Amino acid sequence: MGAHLTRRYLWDASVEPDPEKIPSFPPDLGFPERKERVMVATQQEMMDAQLTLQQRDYCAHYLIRLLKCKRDSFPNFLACKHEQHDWDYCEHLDYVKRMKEFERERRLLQRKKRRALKEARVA
Amino acid sequence: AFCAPPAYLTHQQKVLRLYKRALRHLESWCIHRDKYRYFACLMRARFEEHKNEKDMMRATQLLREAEEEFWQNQHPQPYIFPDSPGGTSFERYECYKVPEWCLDYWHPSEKAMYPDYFSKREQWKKLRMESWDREVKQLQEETSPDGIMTEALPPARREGDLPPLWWHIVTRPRERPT
Amino acid sequence: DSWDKDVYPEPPSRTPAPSPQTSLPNPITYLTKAYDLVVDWPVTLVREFIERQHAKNRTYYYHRQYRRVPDITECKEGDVLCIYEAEMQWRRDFKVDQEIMNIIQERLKACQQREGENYQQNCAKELEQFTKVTKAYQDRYLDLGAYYSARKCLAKQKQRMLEERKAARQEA
Amino acid sequence: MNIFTTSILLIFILLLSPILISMSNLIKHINFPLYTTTSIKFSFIISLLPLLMFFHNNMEYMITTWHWVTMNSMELKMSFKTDFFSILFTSVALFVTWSIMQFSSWYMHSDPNINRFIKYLTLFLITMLILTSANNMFQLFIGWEGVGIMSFLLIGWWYGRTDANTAALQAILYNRIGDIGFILAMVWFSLNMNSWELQQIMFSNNNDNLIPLMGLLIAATGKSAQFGLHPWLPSAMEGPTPVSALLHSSTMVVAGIFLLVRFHPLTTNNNFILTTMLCLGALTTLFTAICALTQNDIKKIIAFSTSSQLGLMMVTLGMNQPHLAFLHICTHAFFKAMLFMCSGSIIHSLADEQDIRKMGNITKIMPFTSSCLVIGSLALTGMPFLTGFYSKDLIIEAINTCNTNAWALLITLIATSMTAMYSMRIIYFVTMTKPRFPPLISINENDPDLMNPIKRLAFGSIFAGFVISYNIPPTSIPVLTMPWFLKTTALIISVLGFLIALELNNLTMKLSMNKANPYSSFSTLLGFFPSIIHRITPMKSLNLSLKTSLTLLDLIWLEKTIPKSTSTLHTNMTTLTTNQKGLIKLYFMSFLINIILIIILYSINL
Amino acid sequence: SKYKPAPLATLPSTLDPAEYDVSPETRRAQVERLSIRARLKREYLLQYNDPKRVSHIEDPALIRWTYARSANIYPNFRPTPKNSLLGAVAGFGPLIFWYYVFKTDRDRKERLIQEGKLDRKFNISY
Amino acid sequence: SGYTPDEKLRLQQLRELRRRWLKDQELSPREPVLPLFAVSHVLIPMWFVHYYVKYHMATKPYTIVSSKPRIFPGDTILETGEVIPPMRDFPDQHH
Amino acid sequence: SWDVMCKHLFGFVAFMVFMFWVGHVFPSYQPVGPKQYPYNNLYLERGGDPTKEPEPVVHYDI
Ligand SMILES: CCCCCCCCCCCCCCCCCC(=O)OC[C@H](COP(=O)(O)OCCN)OC(=O)CCCCCCCCCCCCCCCCC
Ligand SMILES: CCCCCCCCCCCCCCCCCC(=O)OC[C@H](COP(=O)(O)OCCN)OC(=O)CCCCCCCCCCCCCCCCC
Repeated sequence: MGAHLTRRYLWDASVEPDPEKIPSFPPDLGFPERKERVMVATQQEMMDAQLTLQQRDYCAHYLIRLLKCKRDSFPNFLACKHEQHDWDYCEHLDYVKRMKEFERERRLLQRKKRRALKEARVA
Repeated sequence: AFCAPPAYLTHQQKVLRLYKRALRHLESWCIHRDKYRYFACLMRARFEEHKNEKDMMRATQLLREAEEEFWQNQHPQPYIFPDSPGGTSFERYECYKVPEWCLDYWHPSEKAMYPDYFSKREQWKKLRMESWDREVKQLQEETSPDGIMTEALPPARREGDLPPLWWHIVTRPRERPT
Repeated sequence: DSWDKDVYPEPPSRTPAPSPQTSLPNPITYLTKAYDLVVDWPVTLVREFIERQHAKNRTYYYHRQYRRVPDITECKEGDVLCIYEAEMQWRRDFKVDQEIMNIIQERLKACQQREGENYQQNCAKELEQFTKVTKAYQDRYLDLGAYYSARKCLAKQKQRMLEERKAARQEA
Repeated sequence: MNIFTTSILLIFILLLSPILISMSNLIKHINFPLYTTTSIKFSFIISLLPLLMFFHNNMEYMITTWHWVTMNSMELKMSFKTDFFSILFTSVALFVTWSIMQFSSWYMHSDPNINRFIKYLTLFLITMLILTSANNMFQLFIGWEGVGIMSFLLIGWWYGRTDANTAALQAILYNRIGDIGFILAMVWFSLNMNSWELQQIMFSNNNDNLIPLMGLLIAATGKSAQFGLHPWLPSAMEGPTPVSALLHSSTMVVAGIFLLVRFHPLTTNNNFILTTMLCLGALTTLFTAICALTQNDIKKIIAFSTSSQLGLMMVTLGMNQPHLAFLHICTHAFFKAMLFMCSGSIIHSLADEQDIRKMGNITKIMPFTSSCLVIGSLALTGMPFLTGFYSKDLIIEAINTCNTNAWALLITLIATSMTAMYSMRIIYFVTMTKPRFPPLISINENDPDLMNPIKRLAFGSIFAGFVISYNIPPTSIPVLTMPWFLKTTALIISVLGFLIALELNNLTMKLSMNKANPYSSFSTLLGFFPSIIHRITPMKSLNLSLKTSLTLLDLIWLEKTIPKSTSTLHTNMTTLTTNQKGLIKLYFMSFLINIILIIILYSINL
Repeated sequence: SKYKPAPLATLPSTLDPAEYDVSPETRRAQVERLSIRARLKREYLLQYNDPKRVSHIEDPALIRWTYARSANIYPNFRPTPKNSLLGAVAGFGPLIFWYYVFKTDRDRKERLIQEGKLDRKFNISY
Repeated sequence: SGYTPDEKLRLQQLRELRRRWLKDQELSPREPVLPLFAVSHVLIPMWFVHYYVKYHMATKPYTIVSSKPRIFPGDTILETGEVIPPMRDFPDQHH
Repeated sequence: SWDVMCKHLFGFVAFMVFMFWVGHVFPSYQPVGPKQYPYNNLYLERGGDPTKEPEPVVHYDI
């Protein structure tokens, strides 16, 4: 639930993004040589830690840590707490990214609407 | 369940049997007690007035509009007692009410124990066969002149005779077999 | 004689070593130490005593080997004798070619329990074979009725050997 | 680690042990209720040993105990899986069972057949666990049908009562409609990919898998009382209250949710079915919850809540979040089991009054159950830091954060407020009100057999969410980042749900007539699905057999055509050929005709 | 809203005009019918409550029911319309419906198999 | 209404008989004339199971299969002796 | 009354089914872009063909 929906459903959706196609514009657009994401873990490390495919995120690396401290420290299930904060953070710091990307695509779409009209000089 | 159904219903029993359904369907709406006891002495008022209407036609016109007022102002889940037809325990314990003519096929070993029980049971069975004749004859000698016939059965009317067709109102499987 | 490590393979085992990082005492290690004494030792003792009772009068059982008779492909028409011997030789291989497919049904099942969350990948040595074996079983034994006979596999094949000869000729 | 395998096989052997003791003459001599209660107790401890193993190391085991038939290509074998779903559930189920059998001994005391009742309860547990740990689906079917039949035997414990018999036939009919779905899925997996073993079915990920999973969804809707055929679980309450707690409350209903989690590797591939159950789970959640608001039967309200919570469980499976759905199944079992047996205590202590209308002020008369009831009520309403809270709000915020039907998202949240409302309805009417029960009072809950189990589950209801959430393997990668109103939505809606309901309960006490809204009766008679779809279908399905298929096409049309007609054709033919004058002239002439025709037959064919 | 009896959810006893009738003729039946029942009741109640009886009380009203329902049907059959039209739509209607349901499917399947599209993968059984 | 004076006697009398029937139903004294173990069913069943699981199942092929054990970075493999390489260093310390 | 029942029940059913449709038309989705999986959307691990490399799908920071 939220206003974002109201923008798209109520009013007009022209400038509202379509969730199905979030990186709708050129990936490089707006960034000279933007750096791609980086993964600490290894395609194998994960495969050896039997991480569920879904859980193989860019935070897979802090997960493996948690899982390590959960097998070790077995009888004590309440002590791998720092490890969970870390994983979560990594992920919060990923959700935010996925939010920054969405906002960037929003704004860029607006650029198009602004520019079209601007570029749509009368004559 | 005990007494027999009358053929037609009077005006009264129809009115006085609404006073029950009504008040009892007012205690589903008034879940509390003080609210109920209040909202109900107000009900009687409704029945209390229009008590002395002598104009039958009218009376049967207040009754027929009462039972429609009621049908549309009834509670879907009335508070029906636990052990009454439509209830929650209705006929629950019937799986344990065996019909007592079954202790007659028991193996002489089984009936060997429980000895005095069958000593008294054989007395009662002597009572039953000892009167079937005087009973059926009574039932017949007292067949009122052919005409209206209701399911009411006669009392004894003589010493030693056992009030008739009694073997199954007495000797009824006990309610809670448990 | 429990199983041929090669017909029912089984991968070597790799186990992470114990690395406790807690003062508390593991509730599993203690129990096992008991199971091993009150459940295993008692049983272990009995079992051995079984096998020595066996080894005294050790007996043997062989595996009938069936000589190969002539197949329907070569068998006179109407000669009920030869064809009878040759429909059996096939109905026999209809089963030997079926427990093979039972093993691939099984070998796989294990390879997806032993490699969970990786089954998508690690276990593709067998699923490639489950099609290399299923595409074949489908090509000799499938359309046939419940009256499966060697004459009909002979025809199911030979209806298609036209196709591997009409299609080929067609490609020209 | 044989300790693991042996343990999984052993629980079944230990639980089967009460069953054959009753087959032999030995049970008359020992006490069956006490003996059965102890062995489930030992089974729970035996179940704990694998549970620690899994947690220590997170490893599974497929155990193929016995081969049943080679059947050529499709070999059939008896296999128990020990995946996280199976052993976690096995432990939770036996704890609930250990609680109920002790409750059963107190509840059915004075029943002349206590031993048979305990016997069927464990047989139910054996089928339920087989349903839980079943590798090939043929065994899953043995469990699916098996709990259905014993539910039929146990809902209608008191066979004499026709109401119990009607409910039992209801339950079998709804389950069998579900069985058609499982058979369809079984047959599709018996063709296409070929084996009923889960370990191979999961290789059908990149196939169509819609014909089959739609079948399992149909099976789940019948077993889990989704909006389609939702009524038998309310009807199932005609069973003894302990039966209602262990099977109507936990093991039997969650079976539908459990089946889909088993097959969710396939479910993730098909987007179409995921929203289908998200949608129907959502409709059942509110539909059942709204019905619960006006129901005046204590057991009925709890049962509707059983359906509403599973509706939420269906929703999480629909949003493709299988692990958390399983987490709610375990937490759901502890508190719902408590509330039922809590009402078991109230109903038995009172003169078998099963109506909230005549039951009041149990809080002062019976603090022990009232304390247990509110602990359970708050867990049901997801009170913070209680077992419901650890799993339930994860599901709520999951909804608030995923891409979903707007109608589904709104109904699920108000469904959560209603759960608080009906929860409020129970404690206000049952506990906090002036007493309205019959005047003689004879209440005793001191019996150890009442308290102990209620006490033991209460400890589980208080601490289980804490223990299960930390111990389970990290899964699902939850989204903890939310605008604060969505992060706290579950908490607030639950709070005002009670707040609004408390306003309502308070309103009634006044001397002013409110009665109820026009849609209130619609709510009280279960949405009218029972009044209409139970009188038309059974009427137009039986009328057609007797009147049309049996008497019209059978009997007359299929007897007048083939058997009777041939009777008549001849009868008539003999009547003409044998009605002869007997006079010689006539007969002889006929000889004349014959000579003539034969003369010709030769002539023309010369 | 007036209750509206349907073939189901019938008009209750109350709310039923007939119930509210005292026309002496009606009361006449209502008291004549009890007699039939009372009579039948006092013919069940001193034959079931009879000592010295082992034979099976018969309940001939149930024997008149079964005979009426499985052995008095064809002796009261007269082939009309609304009976033979409806006696052919029931026997051949669906039986012809499913034939074009199964033929069309079986034919679709066969074509696809012939042309080479049906996957028939991992299907090693039938 | 009120009971008919001849029905308050057929209920008068038949109730009197029901009271005697229920008295007769009462059983006389003597009426019924009749003419740690925990380890037992936890240990005895266990030995058998183990006998079965360690000498049939274990012996037969693919009867008890287990997900691979989990191996994380930096933890040693007992059977082979290898030490799983430590992973690439986590650069961030942001909490 | 029976009619009242049949109409009401089915009305509810329809309104619901419909509203669910209004829903699918206008869904609820947070302001979050798409999740990003490493490698080539786990091409090989999703069981992709080892030999044939996939068109690299790259995900950049911010
Ligand atoms: C034959 C043609 C038809 C004839 C019909 C009438 C025949 C009557 C006269 C002959 C009777 C005996 C012959 C038929 C029975 C044969 C019994 C038998 O064959 O036992 C074999 C069984 C070992 O099984 P086996 O298949 O060798 O091992 C599996 C290998 N993969 O050995 C055993 O396991 C014996 C076990 C005895 C006790 C078994 C009890 C198991 C109960 C399991 C089911 C429980 C639930 C059942 C639900 C039913 C619901 C209706
Ligand atoms: C009771 C539960 C009912 C559950 C129903 C579940 C239905 C699932 C969908 C089935 C119908 C769509 C199947 C789609 C498959 C892929 C598309 C296709 O090509 O269909 C296969 C084939 C051809 O169908 P179609 O494309 O419609 O071509 C007709 C040309 N004249 O299909 C055909 O062979 C032609 C016929 C297709 C439609 C058949 C409809 C069957 C209706 C069953 C009624 C069941 C109740 C009957 C009465 C019971 C009580 C007495």
